[PDB]
Amino acid sequence: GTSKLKYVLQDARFFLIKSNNHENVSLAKAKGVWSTLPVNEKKLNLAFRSARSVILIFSVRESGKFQGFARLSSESHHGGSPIHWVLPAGMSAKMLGGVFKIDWICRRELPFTKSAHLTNPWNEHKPVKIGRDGQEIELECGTQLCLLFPPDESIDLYQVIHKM
Ligand SMILES: CNC(=O)[C@H]1CCNC1
Repeated sequence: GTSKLKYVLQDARFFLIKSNNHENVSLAKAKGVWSTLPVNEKKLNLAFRSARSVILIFSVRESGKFQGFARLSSESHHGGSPIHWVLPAGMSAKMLGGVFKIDWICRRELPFTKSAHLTNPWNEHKPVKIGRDGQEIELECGTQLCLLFPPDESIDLYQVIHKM
């Protein structure tokens, strides 16, 4: 069903996450973590305290798809086991911010061809696929985008609801 998902998404905030490679998204799906540059780390920490759910919607650059979405379960923290992210040419692990814990809500892909009717008011009403890493997605657009993904029957949202 979609009812528990709608409950998790009620009054949530949404952020577009752009990764240069599939390796980082696969790591995030396996380990339940994300890290971003400090400018975006600060925004996500503010958002985490402000709303009952903060949703990250992931897209690998040049893939033509989103790769899933997850909910922040923590603010960023430093000093864990170093995650072996593949950073793009010119980027070093020192340039990253802290580590956020995330709970995946959907690990399934959605092609951009399916979201062409959704525009993001916070990015000049451009199609929601368009945006820099960290672009916030307005509530209605983000809710409808998450509802377009195929259901991920491997995930039980009962375990996310209790953290809210
Ligand atoms: C693992 N973290 C990333 O790949 C971030 C870095 C900047 N945009 C995506």
